[PDB]
Amino acid sequence: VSRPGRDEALCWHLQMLAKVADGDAQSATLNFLQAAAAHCTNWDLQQGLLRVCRALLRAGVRGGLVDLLQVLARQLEDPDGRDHARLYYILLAHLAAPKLGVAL
Amino acid sequence: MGRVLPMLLVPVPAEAMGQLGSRAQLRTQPEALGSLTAAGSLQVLSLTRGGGRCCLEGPFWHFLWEDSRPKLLALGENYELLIYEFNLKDGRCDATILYSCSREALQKLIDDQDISISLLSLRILSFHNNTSLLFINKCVILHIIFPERDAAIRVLNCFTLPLPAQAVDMIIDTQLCRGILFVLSSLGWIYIFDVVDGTYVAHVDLALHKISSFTSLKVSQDLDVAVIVSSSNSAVALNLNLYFRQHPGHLLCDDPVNSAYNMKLAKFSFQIDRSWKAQLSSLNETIKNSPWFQDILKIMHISEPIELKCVSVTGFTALFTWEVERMGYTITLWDLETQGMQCFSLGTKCIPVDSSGDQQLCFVLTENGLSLILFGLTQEEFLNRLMIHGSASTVDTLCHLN
Amino acid sequence: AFSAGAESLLHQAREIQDEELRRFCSRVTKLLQEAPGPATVDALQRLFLIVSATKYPRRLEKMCVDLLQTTLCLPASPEQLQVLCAAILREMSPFNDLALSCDHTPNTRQLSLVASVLLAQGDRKGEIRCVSQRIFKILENRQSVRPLLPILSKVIGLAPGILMEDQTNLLSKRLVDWLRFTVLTEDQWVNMQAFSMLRKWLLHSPRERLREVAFEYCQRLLEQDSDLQKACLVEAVSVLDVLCRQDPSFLYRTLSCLKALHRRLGEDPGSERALVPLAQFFLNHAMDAEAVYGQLLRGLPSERFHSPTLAFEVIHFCTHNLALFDSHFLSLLRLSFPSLFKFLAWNSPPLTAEFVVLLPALVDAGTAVEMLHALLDLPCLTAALDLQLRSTQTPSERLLWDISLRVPSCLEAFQDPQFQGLFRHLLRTKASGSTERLTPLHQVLKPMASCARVTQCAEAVPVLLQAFFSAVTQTADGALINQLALLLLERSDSLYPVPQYEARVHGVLSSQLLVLCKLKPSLVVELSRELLEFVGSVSSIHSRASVFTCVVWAIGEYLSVTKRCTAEQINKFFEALEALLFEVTPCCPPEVVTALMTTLTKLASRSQDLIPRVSLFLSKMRTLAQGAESIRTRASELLTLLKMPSVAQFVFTPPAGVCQPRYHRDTNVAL
Amino acid sequence: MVHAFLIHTLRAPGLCRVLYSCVFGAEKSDDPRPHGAERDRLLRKEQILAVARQVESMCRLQQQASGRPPMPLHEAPRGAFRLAAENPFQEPRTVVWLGVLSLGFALVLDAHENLLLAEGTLRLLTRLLLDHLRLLAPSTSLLLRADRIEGILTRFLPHGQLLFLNDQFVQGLEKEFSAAWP
Repeated sequence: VSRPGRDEALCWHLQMLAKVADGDAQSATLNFLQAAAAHCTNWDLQQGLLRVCRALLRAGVRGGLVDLLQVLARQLEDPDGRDHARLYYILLAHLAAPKLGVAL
Repeated sequence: MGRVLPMLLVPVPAEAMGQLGSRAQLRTQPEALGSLTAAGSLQVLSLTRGGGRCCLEGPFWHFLWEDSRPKLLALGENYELLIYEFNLKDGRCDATILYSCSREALQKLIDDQDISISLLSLRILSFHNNTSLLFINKCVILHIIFPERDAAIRVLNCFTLPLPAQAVDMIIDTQLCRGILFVLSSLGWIYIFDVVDGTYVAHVDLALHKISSFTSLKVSQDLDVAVIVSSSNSAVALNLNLYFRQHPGHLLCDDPVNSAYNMKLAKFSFQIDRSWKAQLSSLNETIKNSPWFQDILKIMHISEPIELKCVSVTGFTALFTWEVERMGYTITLWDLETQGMQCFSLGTKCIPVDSSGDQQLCFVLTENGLSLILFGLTQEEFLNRLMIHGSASTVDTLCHLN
Repeated sequence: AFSAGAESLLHQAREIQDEELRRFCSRVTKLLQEAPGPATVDALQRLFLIVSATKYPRRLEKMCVDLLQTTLCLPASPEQLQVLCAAILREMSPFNDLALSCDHTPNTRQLSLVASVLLAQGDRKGEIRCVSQRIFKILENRQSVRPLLPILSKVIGLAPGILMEDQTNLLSKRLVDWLRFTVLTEDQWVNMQAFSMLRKWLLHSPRERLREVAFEYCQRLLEQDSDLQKACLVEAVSVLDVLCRQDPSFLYRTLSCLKALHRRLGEDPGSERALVPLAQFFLNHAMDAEAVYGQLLRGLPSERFHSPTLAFEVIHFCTHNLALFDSHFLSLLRLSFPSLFKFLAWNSPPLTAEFVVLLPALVDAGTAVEMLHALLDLPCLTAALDLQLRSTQTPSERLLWDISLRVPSCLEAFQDPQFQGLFRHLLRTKASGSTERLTPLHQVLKPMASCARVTQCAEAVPVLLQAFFSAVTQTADGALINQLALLLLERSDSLYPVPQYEARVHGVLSSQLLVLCKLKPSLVVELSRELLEFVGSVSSIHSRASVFTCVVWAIGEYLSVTKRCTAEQINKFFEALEALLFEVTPCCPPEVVTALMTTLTKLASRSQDLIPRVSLFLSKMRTLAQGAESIRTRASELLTLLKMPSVAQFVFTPPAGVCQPRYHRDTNVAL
Repeated sequence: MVHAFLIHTLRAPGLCRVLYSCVFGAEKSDDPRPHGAERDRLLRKEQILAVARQVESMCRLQQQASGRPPMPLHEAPRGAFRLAAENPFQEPRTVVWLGVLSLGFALVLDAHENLLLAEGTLRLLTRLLLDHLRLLAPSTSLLLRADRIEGILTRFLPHGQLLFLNDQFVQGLEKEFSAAWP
């Protein structure tokens, strides 16, 4: 998340981002992901990105993600990634903490 | 279609409502509900069973619970400020007095800052992390601090208002919103100062937005939208970024070689890499695509509310409180982005309880007790969302309680 | 040309050391005050090179600057040195230390040099007014005036009114007396300057005699000796149009002049460029929709599409007066778009950044269903025009074409009667009814579909497509929506195989069919048969590996229970999806598998029985799975999240406001 | 109008750096920062350099996609273009070119100037520069001898204005300039 997010290695960054994202450092991760949203044109990065969002889902972060997931769902390229984000945003916004681990 | 969604997550009999005051404020957690009686007694109805009442007697006319977004701090008639702690353990409405401040000590602390003004009036502004901001004499924004180990109240900052005494004594509201201390003068100006440094970081021309007597103004928690409610039951909300830019006069806040010169030639600025392959991307982008606080680091008229104090204002919504004896309480909700309003009329035995926290849904104390008023949520939809969130026990409880 | 010695000289001029610069300034001091001989020029040339080739400022020692200024003020200097110093002071500008003056040299040519020195400053110190006033005062005496007239013209170019009304009328009478021979003595010498800036003078700013002689001199530049004749016809027409603008009665006169010229201007090859100003004059004051405008829109581009400057003139006239377009003109420009596409085929680089503005300015109601195909067959248009050149040209002049690639197969196929009508539709001057698929002609033009010009035209189709859709995505109804959907479903894998062409038309068409579906959710519902056949075919995923994802996602999401829908349509679509998933599991990519899982599991949670079908088959597919990881994981969102029916019933059919960032914070306010 | 006359290099199918960039005027210029010299000079330089790059692109693309003797009066590549406001001009202008060998001379002319005259004049000027100066080997005669170019334009192209010179008037100007230098 140190880089602004204009690299060509984004398809390699998002994999670690998904494999590590949690509820410790929120705002920096959200800013980096927001910047990277514009640099996703192929389905692979558009699935690594929602892998990151799903990792946040599982972590349990609530606020602001109602906008990060929203912006990802509203401003991606492939329809499948956008629907993925819509489903995961709904899951985080409408579930209690345990039921998400039991019904997601 | 904005009638009600009037739920109730805890009951309270009218026996105590016949003893409580006309206005009240609730902690974010269910810690208390303290209300001000006209006799000067501070009644606290613990809505954390049965709910007995606690009484705090004195010449108190101003107080505010610890809004950590209950530790009640109040100032008497003699400008003596006190802090008393109420503990809601197992329903025992027991209170104790912890910290007291005398008028002589307050005048001494005011004078020690080389302020040759006698304390004539102290109005509160905030109470957070045991640190209180007070607009002393309506002119000196003295940021007190009541620290641990019974340390004396010493002003960690005291900046006189960078304004003449003509308008310094006409201040009304002292609102702290993430450090951008705003002091409203009744003549129609808001001198946004910074509590960190004291600078007149900006200034807002409420007059240029075109009545008078701005009673109170509400700041969004992101310093994004501000709505000022005058004494004439009129509220106007305009965007800080737009209201500072659209009237900026009042705001006091080969490859490279040509490209960096475009960064310093500032009469204009090229957009230079002038091929005939990257000049199509410009056309594609044009076809496809076709704040203020950064530097400082319609109208509501219900055709007369007594105290039109909006409970809280968010980025896209605004919730207000209005109470009338003739018909009851009228609760209003305004959508900042959608410009819609939902006003509901309630019974004549009900008063607001300012949830000094994060849940900005009008928690009105009704005859049966606690009542969280929402908009647009059907009982089936609400219970279904609870079930899609948890077990059926919660749905059963919320359906049975009414 | 380009010698390494020249590059070395430029690099030395750019990177001359500061101490070396001071030494050179001292040499200039000791060499200019001395007897200035050939050493003077041999040093001034190097000074000019070292000052000119440096973008960043070079404020050298003052003494050199005052020496240059005084030399300009020193009349004994020769013409060469005076000109070089004038260049020195007209390139080093703008400086706030303008020690120069506007009345420092009596010589008229030196006065021109001083003006060139002064005008290159700017209005930072009120300079232009001072230079204009000084020039007027210096011209107030007897003048000559011919040498200094260009300074006047440039001043009015940069300053439109500072020439006072008295001074303006003085200039007017001077020019009128200076009008008078023709191209086809001192008097004619000033006549040349009078003609050389007439249009700018009229735009920025005896009179009976003016109408007698000089007013007709505009056409006398042409009417009243071959290349200059062409260069002067355009000036004459432009001056006539300027007279129309400044005088409404002159519009009819210029129109009559153009009508009289139409005897030859419409029949003289090599003179076609003079009609573009005539077309502009007709638009601002409409020409013959059949003959004149007809040739301008569709006649010229089918015969002279190989002139890269004529095409710029035509399309720039088209995009510079689109604001003042009329209904009949709109219909005309909307009629001949396949022919206007010839220029984009042949002269794309200077005309595409111009079609991007033009295309949303001729959109009609039903032409889109054919206009998409016209855009689709553009590289083949270029190839067909190339064959047209190869088979009609005398070998003597043939340099104005391309006959330098694989001829024989395509030329033989030109005379092959199998393709005598389709080419007459691709190369058409009009489109009044849709034609057949260009697959046969695509197989014909394999050898040439990789030309340089065809590859040029192939890169201007995506952006034009985006412009056209963005002009129609906001201007569409039901019939248009369905027609466009069918158009894309057809043209998915029916394109001319020009390299890196289908990979862009695919992207635009698919990602904008998405836009149509989001404009109207019922597209999948009304399109049961075509989409069902498409998904049921493996070949669709085996040849359209990046559009199949879109249709399967749309079908999976837009089978919404919440008046033309029927409960059995979900089952029929599920049958198609089940067959496709069984058969499938450029072939289907790791995206089609996940989208297929998503569509199946999210389409079987709207059917009561199909949940057990999922538990039997989609659970089986998960277990076998238990871009492959995404395929395995995706289905959970409507297997585990659709096992429970109450929550799953509503999420997959959400309301209209889950997108805007504040529409739900009150929906958890019911406790 | 003519904003500028150019001589710049043209690459073959190394940045295109103008060998001779004569700007025939100025532009109105106000920033709150006091009116400087770095800013105005850098602006009036980068504009011309951008025009040079655009003409290089046009010429190269014309060369590949013409087929006309790939790699002579009417046999040299020719064309026209239009610029973009704020990238980097204020008033938009047409650009006219005519490239010979590897010396593409350009003209930045206002939309109220004759195109055919611009092309004819640029042709005559580039003939005059190829012959009078004769840099078809000693290219240093174009940078260290910029005074010859200065003389030629100052004679034929007075103050950013094009003239309808004919045989008699070209004879007059030939009588004017021919002996002024050895």
